[PDB]
Amino acid sequence: IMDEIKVNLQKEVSLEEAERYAKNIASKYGDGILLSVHDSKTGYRAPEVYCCGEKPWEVYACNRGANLKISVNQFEFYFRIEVEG
Amino acid sequence: IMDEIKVNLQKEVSLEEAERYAKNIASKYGDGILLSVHDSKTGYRAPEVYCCGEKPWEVYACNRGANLKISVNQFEFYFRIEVEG
Repeated sequence: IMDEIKVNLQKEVSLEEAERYAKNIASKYGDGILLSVHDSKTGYRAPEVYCCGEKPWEVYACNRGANLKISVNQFEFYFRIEVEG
Repeated sequence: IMDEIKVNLQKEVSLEEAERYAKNIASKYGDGILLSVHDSKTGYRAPEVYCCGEKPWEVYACNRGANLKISVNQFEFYFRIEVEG
């Protein structure tokens, strides 16, 4: 469980457009290290993790200290927000 | 129906804190004119519109050209985002 931001836009978005939207939001909180992405419409994920097993893109991100989930329509982006501290 | 951003934070937020969070997000898209606010925990709304009838704070905002709804935990903020166009 991490902080979450869910964006629902009336227009359709591409992966690139959604990522730009997500990175723009993340940037208000610090240095946004994008760890993983998932497309809930197509099943696509990055990095290439398949068959291992339940939501592997999320498990991957959480194991790398993900602390902010940003969804933009069908896309979910998992960030580690780094701060100067 | 307008574009929506829903923020779910692990920490508890005050009205002032939630408004600051919302205004900060809105600012990436243009000049954020805050039209109305509602607290879903207490029933509080601004401006002072009561008994008129279903979600009057939302009706008020929509009649003033609200185009972005930002929720921060229990709070909902309705903005008219103005652009230079």
